Amino acid sequence: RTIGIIGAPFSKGQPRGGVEEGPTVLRKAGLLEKLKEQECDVKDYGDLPFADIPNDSPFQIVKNPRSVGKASEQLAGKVAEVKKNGRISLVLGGDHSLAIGSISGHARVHPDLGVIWVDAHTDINTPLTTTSGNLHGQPVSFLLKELKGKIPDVPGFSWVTPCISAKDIVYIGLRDVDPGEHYILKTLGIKYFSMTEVDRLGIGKVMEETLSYLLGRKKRPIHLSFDVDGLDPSFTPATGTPVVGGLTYREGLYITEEIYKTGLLSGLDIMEVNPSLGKTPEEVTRTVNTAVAITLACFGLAREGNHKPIDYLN
Amino acid sequence: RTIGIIGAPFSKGQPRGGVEEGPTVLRKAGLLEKLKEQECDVKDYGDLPFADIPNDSPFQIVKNPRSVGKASEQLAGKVAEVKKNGRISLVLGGDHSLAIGSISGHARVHPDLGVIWVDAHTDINTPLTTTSGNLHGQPVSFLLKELKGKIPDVPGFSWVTPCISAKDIVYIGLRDVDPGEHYILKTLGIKYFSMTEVDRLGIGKVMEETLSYLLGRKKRPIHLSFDVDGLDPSFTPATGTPVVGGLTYREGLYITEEIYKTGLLSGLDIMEVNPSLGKTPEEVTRTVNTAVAITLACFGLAREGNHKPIDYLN
Amino acid sequence: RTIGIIGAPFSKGQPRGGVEEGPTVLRKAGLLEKLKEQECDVKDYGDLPFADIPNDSPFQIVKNPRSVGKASEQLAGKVAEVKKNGRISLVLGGDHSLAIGSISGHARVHPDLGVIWVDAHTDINTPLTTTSGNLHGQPVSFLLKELKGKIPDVPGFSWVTPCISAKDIVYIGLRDVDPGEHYILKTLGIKYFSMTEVDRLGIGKVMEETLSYLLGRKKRPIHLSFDVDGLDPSFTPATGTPVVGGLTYREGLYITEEIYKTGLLSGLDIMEVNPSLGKTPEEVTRTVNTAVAITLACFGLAREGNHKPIDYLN
Ligand SMILES: [Mn+2]
Ligand SMILES: [Mn+2]
Ligand SMILES: [Mn+2]
Ligand SMILES: [Mn+2]
Ligand SMILES: [Mn+2]
Ligand SMILES: [Mn+2]
Repeated sequence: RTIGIIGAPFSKGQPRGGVEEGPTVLRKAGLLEKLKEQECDVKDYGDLPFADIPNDSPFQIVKNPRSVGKASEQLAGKVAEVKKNGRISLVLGGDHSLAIGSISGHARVHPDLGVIWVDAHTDINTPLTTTSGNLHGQPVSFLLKELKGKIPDVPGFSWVTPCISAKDIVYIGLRDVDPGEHYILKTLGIKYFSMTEVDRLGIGKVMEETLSYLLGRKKRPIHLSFDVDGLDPSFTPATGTPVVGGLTYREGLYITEEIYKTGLLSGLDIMEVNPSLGKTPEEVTRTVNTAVAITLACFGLAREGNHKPIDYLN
Repeated sequence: RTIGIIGAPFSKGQPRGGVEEGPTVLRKAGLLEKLKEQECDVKDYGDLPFADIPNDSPFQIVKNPRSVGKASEQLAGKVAEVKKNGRISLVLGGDHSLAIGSISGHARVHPDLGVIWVDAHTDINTPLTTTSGNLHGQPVSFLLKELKGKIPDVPGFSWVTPCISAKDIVYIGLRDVDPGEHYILKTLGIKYFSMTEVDRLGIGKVMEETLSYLLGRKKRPIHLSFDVDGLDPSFTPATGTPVVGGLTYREGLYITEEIYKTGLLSGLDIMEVNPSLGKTPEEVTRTVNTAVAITLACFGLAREGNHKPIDYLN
Repeated sequence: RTIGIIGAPFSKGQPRGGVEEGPTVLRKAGLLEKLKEQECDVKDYGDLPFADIPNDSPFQIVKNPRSVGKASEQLAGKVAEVKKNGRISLVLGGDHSLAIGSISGHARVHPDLGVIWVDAHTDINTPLTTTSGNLHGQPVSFLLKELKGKIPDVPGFSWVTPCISAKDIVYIGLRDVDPGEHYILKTLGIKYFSMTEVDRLGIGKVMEETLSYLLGRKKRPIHLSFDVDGLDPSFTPATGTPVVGGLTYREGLYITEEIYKTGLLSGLDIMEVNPSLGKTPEEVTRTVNTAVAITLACFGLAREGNHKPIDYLN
């Protein structure tokens, strides 16, 4: 499939530092090389350089808003470009706040997109319901047309225009949702498979109804925003907000294998890999390796195997 | 939901000491506080004080029978009271022998109850089939009307009257069942989902058929007796009789979330947490944390999230 | 069930040494004793002695072919004998190359056999598609009638006659398949449940369709060739070629419990246990213990429990 890689070494959507190193440790792992060893056409659009914004005091409770805002604005511009170049955007994070710009720029070029949000969290707090103020826990609230009217003018986000409606997104992996978030969920009627539903139905049925839900009326570009804390920390420990009882390694590969097979993946986020937070070097490689695997599955790597259209018996 | 907490610091239904500390480490973990942070009405009926019975030689093979007998008698009285106070009894164990008194006192007030027994073991040995003599491996045999006639008069249990028939109980998680126990199982036609059935059907279908089985003729109070060794030891290692290939963290939360949603939970046992047996401090907290999670799920904590009937967009 | 145990302490189908010790560590674990403690009739046909073949240079890329060839020839003779003695052959490996002789000798006596191949790998490289040259990655290619014509005359395998057609085998657990192998898979239309299919359907449905597929036209002897790397390395780490995201402990017991219940198991391979490769003594026992469990399940040990046709209430 044909890919446009974008490094997004940004961390100020949350408090812990090393998330900005994600694009580095992923590239170090040979992500680009392994993509090419596959059926892949790969163009690297570099690491965005996110100039410091030293004057950035909180807005109400909301932390680093100018910094988060500009980084998303920057990224949105860069995503629209690779989408215009006919390529699937691959955003290497970075904290999940970047999704505001990733999904924003994607939809500039493909407004009909649907979003699959794999995450232990809904990340839909508004600047009024957040308790922490960390913007990586708010991106969805900025993107939703229905929450227009409840999102104050925060410095650095004036460029934003809600691009997705409640019925255009599906959540998978939820297990730590705030009350205001849950209210928003039920109130806007958003489609979700929490860990309970995954337990109930099986990841097979979950993907079936996810894809049917989003693609049923008709085929559309898909945006996969993947928070590695959606997966159990026994798989992705080096991450800021881990929550036990997550998606397994297998379920994570199942999700992305099935998304690959639609042929509709148009944009991908690989978010929240924080090498500084593994308590061992092995925790770091375990996380990075898992994140590479998930990424490769998005672009055709299949556990049953892969072969080119040649005769191998020769 | 509205709860009556009962500490049951008792261990002589089995040989290893620290099970008596379960109510302590659970309370230490903030169980009561977290319950209240939920939708919960919580009354603490204290830790029962179980006076020593120093003269208590075996009855045949059966170990500490007067001690086990009186502790269950004591607890039964205390459970009936909280049930009379209109509250769900929460028994913090303690070894599983206590279930004799827990289910006994429950049924004093609600004789129509049905029992869900989550456990790697059937705990249905009789004083004649047990090999070990440990009474925590016999509670079900004392409660079953059908085994009346096969249960010798053991000192300390004269107060007992079988209160549940074979068709009123379901087992979930079985993976170490003795031969005599298996005989009893097939012979009395008891309903069970062993790990094999959980593997086959999925915990979703298991709960569906469990609840249908017990509630189908008509709605009834449910008694959940939860042996933490039902869950894999990678989740609940600090426990006396661990058996590999158990229920997952997720399956354990699935079970209790579904039991919560019936609105019929009337009595709960949280049993066999033994902090002395974790090989590390982290094994101890891992166990305790898991046991708190399972407990909170029984009383409404949902992985998809929870909110109060207020408008959160304000 | 009635069993014929064969030790096969052979390693030259792959490069790492200690696989030859598998029959030793399994016997050490009390495999024979535990079999007998079950409903089992057990005859030990000893450890085959595999005389050195010091002159054995590669054939093309193919490594140790005379050694691998003779060991399989030897074993095939020994398997046919126990099959003639009316016993289920239990081959204790040893590397998976031995399957050439195991399935070869089995089919001498029961040509209608069907094969269940539990493995992370398809082990179907031919001497022309292998990259490594290790014969433990080629046994299936030697056994398949359809690949007759693509398998050069390799020294030490002149005795071989393909005994199974593509439609007579099922794979379960696949997650590291080469391109040429995948080509062969699709091209010969071989039935497989890769980890993706296991994720999709559940191991319940997988076994249902596996057994239906193979037994549907009519009942037949089953050959189970079990590579312990089919199971996740968190279960079977001491093994040469581990691949993450494998079959669970539970799924492994599910498979063999269901195979047992057909009453048709006629031959079994327990392969690739390498005690030298555990990074701890506990990794070694964890592997060996898992391998014993899987083995016992093949012969009737059930997680729901087992009892003899006697009255246990006495
Ligand atoms: Mn998250
Ligand atoms: Mn997130
Ligand atoms: Mn138990
Ligand atoms: Mn128990
Ligand atoms: Mn293998
Ligand atoms: Mn193999």
